[PDB]
Amino acid sequence: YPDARLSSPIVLDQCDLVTRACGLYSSYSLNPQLRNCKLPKHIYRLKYDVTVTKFLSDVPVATLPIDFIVPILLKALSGNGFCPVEPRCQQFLDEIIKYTMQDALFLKYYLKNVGAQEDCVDDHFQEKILSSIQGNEFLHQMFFWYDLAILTRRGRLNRGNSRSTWFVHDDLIDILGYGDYVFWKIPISLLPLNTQGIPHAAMDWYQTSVFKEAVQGHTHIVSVSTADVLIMCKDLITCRFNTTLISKIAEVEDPVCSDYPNFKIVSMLYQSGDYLLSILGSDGYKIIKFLEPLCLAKIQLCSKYTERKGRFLTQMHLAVNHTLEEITEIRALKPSQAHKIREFHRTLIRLEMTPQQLCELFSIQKHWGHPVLHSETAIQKVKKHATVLKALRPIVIFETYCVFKYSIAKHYFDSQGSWYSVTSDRNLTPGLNSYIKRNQFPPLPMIKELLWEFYHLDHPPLFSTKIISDLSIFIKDRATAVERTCWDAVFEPNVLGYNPPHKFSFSIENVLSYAQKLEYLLPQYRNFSFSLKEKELNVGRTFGKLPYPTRNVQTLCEALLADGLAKAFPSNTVRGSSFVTDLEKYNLAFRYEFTAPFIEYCNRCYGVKNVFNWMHYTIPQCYMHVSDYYNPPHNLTLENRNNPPEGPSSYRGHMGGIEGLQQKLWTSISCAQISLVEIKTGFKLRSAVMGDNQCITVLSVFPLETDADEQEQSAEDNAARVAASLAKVTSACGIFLKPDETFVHSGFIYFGKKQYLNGVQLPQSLKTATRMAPLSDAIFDDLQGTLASIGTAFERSISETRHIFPCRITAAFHTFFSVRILQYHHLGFNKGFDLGQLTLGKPLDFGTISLALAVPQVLGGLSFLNPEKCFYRNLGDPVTSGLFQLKTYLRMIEMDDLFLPLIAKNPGNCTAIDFVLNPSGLNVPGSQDLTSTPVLDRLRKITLQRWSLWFSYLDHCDSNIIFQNVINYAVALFDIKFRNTEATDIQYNRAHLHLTKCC
Amino acid sequence: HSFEEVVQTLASLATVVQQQTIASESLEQRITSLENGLKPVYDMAKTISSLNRVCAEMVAKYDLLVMTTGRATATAAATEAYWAEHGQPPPGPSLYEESAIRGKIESRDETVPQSVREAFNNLDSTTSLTEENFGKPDISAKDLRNIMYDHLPGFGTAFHQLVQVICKLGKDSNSLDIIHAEFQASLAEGDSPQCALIQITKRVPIFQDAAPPVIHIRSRGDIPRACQKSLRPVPPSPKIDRGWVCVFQLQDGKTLGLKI
Amino acid sequence: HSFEEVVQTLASLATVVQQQTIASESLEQRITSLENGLKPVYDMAKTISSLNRVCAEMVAKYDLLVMTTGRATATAAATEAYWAEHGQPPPGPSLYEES
Amino acid sequence: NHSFEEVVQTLASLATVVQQQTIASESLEQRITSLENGLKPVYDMAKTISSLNRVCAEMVAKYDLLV
Amino acid sequence: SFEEVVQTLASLATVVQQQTIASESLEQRITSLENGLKPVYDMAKTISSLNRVCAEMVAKYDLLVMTT
Repeated sequence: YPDARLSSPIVLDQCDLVTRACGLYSSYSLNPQLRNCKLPKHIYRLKYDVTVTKFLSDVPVATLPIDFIVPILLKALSGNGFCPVEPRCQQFLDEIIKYTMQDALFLKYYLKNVGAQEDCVDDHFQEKILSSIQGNEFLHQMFFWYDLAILTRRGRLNRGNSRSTWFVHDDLIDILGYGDYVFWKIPISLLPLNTQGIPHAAMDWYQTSVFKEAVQGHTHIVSVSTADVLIMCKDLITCRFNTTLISKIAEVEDPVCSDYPNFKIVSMLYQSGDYLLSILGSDGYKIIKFLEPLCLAKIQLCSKYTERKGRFLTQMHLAVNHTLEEITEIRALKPSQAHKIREFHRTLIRLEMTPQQLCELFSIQKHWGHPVLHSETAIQKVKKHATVLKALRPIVIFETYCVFKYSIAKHYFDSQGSWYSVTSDRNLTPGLNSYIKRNQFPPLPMIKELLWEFYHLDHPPLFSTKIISDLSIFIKDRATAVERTCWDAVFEPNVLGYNPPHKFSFSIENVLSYAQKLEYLLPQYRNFSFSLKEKELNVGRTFGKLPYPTRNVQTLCEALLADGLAKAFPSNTVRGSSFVTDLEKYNLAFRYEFTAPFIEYCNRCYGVKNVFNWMHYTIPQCYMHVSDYYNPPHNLTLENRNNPPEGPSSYRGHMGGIEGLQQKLWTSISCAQISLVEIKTGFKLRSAVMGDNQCITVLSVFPLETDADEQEQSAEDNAARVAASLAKVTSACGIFLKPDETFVHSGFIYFGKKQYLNGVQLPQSLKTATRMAPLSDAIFDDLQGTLASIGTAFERSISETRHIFPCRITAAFHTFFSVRILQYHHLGFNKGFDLGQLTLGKPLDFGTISLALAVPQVLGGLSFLNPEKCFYRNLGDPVTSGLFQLKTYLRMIEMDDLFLPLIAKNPGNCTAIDFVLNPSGLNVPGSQDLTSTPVLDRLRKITLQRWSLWFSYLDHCDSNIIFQNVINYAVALFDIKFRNTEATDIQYNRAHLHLTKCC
Repeated sequence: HSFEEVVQTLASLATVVQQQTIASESLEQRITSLENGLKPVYDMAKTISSLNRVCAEMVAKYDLLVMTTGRATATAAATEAYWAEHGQPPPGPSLYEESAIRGKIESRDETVPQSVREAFNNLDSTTSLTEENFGKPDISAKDLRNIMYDHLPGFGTAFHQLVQVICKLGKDSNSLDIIHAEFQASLAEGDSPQCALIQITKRVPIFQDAAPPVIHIRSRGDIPRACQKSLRPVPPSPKIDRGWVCVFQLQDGKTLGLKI
Repeated sequence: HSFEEVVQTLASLATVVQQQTIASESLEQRITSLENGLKPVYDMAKTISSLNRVCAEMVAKYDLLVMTTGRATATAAATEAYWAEHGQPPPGPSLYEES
Repeated sequence: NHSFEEVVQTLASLATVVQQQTIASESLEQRITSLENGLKPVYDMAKTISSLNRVCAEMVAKYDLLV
Repeated sequence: SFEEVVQTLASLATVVQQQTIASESLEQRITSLENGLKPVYDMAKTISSLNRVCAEMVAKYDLLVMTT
């Protein structure tokens, strides 16, 4: 069952086989084995295929990489040609548009009924929305790309018959899809030309003379890719359409100033990025990666300017220039191309927008695609900085270990009484015995000379290997590694060249016994395969998969260390500055010579012996490789299978750590280092961490009467000196902090999902609003699943920002379009089936689809978008809100006498087993999902009957005031009342909330 | 008779008591001497607490040093010997004194491994980090020219020549940092990049009373088409602050200059 | 009555002579204890200062020390831990680095 | 005459013996007080030194299995 | 006469017995100093061992790090 969204890294190593079967030449993969390996049983009948042979009867033998062609297709493809799909997605367009105006309907009516509405009412509002949606640059291309996605999903579903081949002739472009592979025939004239007379794409695989006799009298060229680039391109087109529509809609409410950048600046940014990508290939994403740091630097400059406030922007600009001049000198760009390619960052730097607009612009970062990931480069990236020597200062390690022990002791003193009855000799701590005897703890000011004594403290096993009441951590249907005896069984057994001789097929106390006995060092429990990360703009990132017992050990260590430890290091005039440091680069920079004392102390804190140092004992003994299906490690044969050689994508001595694994211990060590810096340099430090970013705030404290100009400068200087001391300490510990990557700011704080400017929230909605798609991963393409995903996206979008209509209009556009896709083109059902005929027996008109799309889901219906949610995300009672929304909707239309025969329905034949599961809900099959004989026929029957449930009608028919929600309702109503009006334009002093004695 | 014997016995007893009195006096003298002689041990307690503190500190430090190091460590002699056979730093961590390895790196006579010196230099790079010069970028003439170009629209405009001449003058006078700071301050104020350039020209103390540079150009083809609208006859006393940027000497001797 | 008085005086004289002997023995014991008790005080006083000096010197010298990593600590520690309990060498094949 | 002088001499001898006994008791009490005063600090010093020596010897033994 | 002599002799004998008992008690109390003096000798002996082990570790340190 192929998916309709991007969820896997884009690897085109297998295409080398396809172009070998069609008699072409393509050097996609860096592994020479694929140049002469035996083709599989499939993707070899292409010699006997007639459609493919006829398709490739007018193209050169030499093909072209798809990295340089995706931006070309993103602009040269529009819907004018002929497609095999019978109901075109563009034919049911106006209806969708109509439905969108129906939320320029009731939503306005709902706000009017509540009392918010708007003081300024303009009659010319509906046609503005109609023109904004109709006059969208990425509208027809979006429909054509969705046609292509439907066609390729249908072709990939079969993959093993005559129905797996499809053809599209879109004006100047030809597309031939065969079983998870796609052939693009494009004109030569579209490709940008190198100064040598060849396309920029062909200079990477062919010499100048070689790519001049291969073409000769040929006007079209062919590029082979997987049926995954279609999904990526469809996603990019959908995201671009969504953001352009949102930007265009947002300006009609308040033309004076909106919270979104524009609908024209984003267009030229897209064009510049596409041109840069077309010129530079996959290597050009190094420059697209700079959209977010540049936006952050621009936001930082939207306040009072200090000499070090503009250092970040200067550093990012210098990095951009160096990267641009580095990946270009080898390439032979034309003089005009060398000037045109310097438009992306040139426009980004010269932007003049409010901080809110820049924060929104920050979100459009994956709109240009993702690079093709090679296992070789991904392996070398971690090998370059995970097996190198480090220089360590034992004094800094000693201070950090002492601070670690001191923090543990302080945490045990603050709670659970006081102290822990040290079972150590009292002479070794001459100066801590005074505090222990008096049952007092030494405060910060004088703990600089008695810090070393904290090394000599001994105690019983403070915590215990207990309180674990969640088995979900031990099994979640994720990916692990195979055993050592059968490790090459992951790779496809035709690229290997040999058949793998070996083929693959409780209790917590047992986990402890397995870990203690050093049984993870057994010869069959050492693989640690790599797997490439999902959609990212990096050159390539990977995460590790381990054998199952060692995975259980890792999860046990994580749980124990998060429960017992890791609580001593929490995630939390006077002027406070702050700076943000990166935590992911720490993962590969940890060596055993530095983490051994901390690990041993963690082991001693429990009754366990050797559980917390599983990684350092087992990782260096493992054989490091990327578990990709179509490219094994280089020079992998049958003879040297038990001891594979070290190739460009393999290595042995992984001395460092791995991202994610043992994260709590490393976070605790970083917090200990921060505390050591705080102890050495007498400033109040507050450190917090969120995933891969650690924000450290330094408080200065001033004697007052110092104005406010020099105060901020002094606070910034104190933060700078604290950052310098922390960099010194960390570098002495073996982890290098880059000086030219730290903000060192005062008001603008960026942390996790929250960016604040002088305490004012920076809106962000394009992160979630632009992800709304008519097709999602909803198990067998459930319509309710897609609708719920769109509803959650709308929830998150309305959670931030202050505009209501952009996201509402986007979701309204997408819901109807998704319903139409599911009705006409369903992957599970056979081709040509109409779900509006198999259930109703009559054409499913606009009336029934519009009526069934507004009844709320909690009432057993299909609506997930109610306006009361716009005021607050947390809803006390979904049922009453749904009843009120349905009542108000049916009151707006002159169809009031339908409310009663619409909510009663027929309760489902279920016992009292689901009433407990759903506290506030109804026992109706319509509100449920797939949470509750071949499986295909059963799934088809459930899908048909569920479709029958919807769109049918007349066939299945102290006090009571929560004071917590009243304030939220009042503030939300006030915000909605005055969102596009000037502060001085408010003519209302106070508002009275009078409730009616009826409910 | 009996009385004489009694008198003799009494005299003997009195003499005896005299000897025990002398013995008791000697005992008292010895006891008081022994009591008075115990002074130094009482005051020795002051110099043992400091020894305890220092020795406990040393023991803690070196115990942590050894326990963080595996059973494979290799001695200094072994480290040097196995450094003699190619670079290949020895298995197991090795201990060096900071000054010793610092002197070792500079003295290129005994072939210190490349990885060791790279790691040592990476360690030392953060030693010279202060409250200042932490996020300070290194700005060169080419980098400053590229930064200024990114704000000036169009190509071939006279302001590009102004940027080139200002970068050359800053490089010559070693004042690129001041120029960049002025440019950034003017841009933060909201002025156009052209306004920032003219403010820098009329504000930095280097530029006033400095002759614009001369350049030899064969023909009018070399100058870009955008600049052709701003060529004026060379004044007798040109001033860069007055507006002129640079002057062109034609191959036939014609005098012509550029003004903004 | 004279004989009884003579006997009593002789017994008293003998007892007081024994008292003399006991007092002399106590004097000798006290003198010996005083002489031998405080002999090594000077040597210990000299030794403590030197020990403190060398200890302070080395704890100060410990700060100026740089440690370079190596690719054998993990394997050596794993071998040590596997030898600590069920003292059989770890099973084949050989680990990353053997020395 | 003689008997009275003998009685006086015996009384004087008894008084001298009593005074000597009292002086000896006072000296014994003074010695006991001195010992009680001096018992503690040397014991504490010896205990500290013994602990420090044991810990240092353990550390050096741990170092020893490295060359 | 005789009675006074007998009384004086009895008093002298009692005083002599009391003095002998006091001397015996004094000697017994004095004889309890070796136990208190032994820790001094033990400390004097163990200072030498502590110095020896410290100097041994001093010599071992120079063998490990290069120094100059």
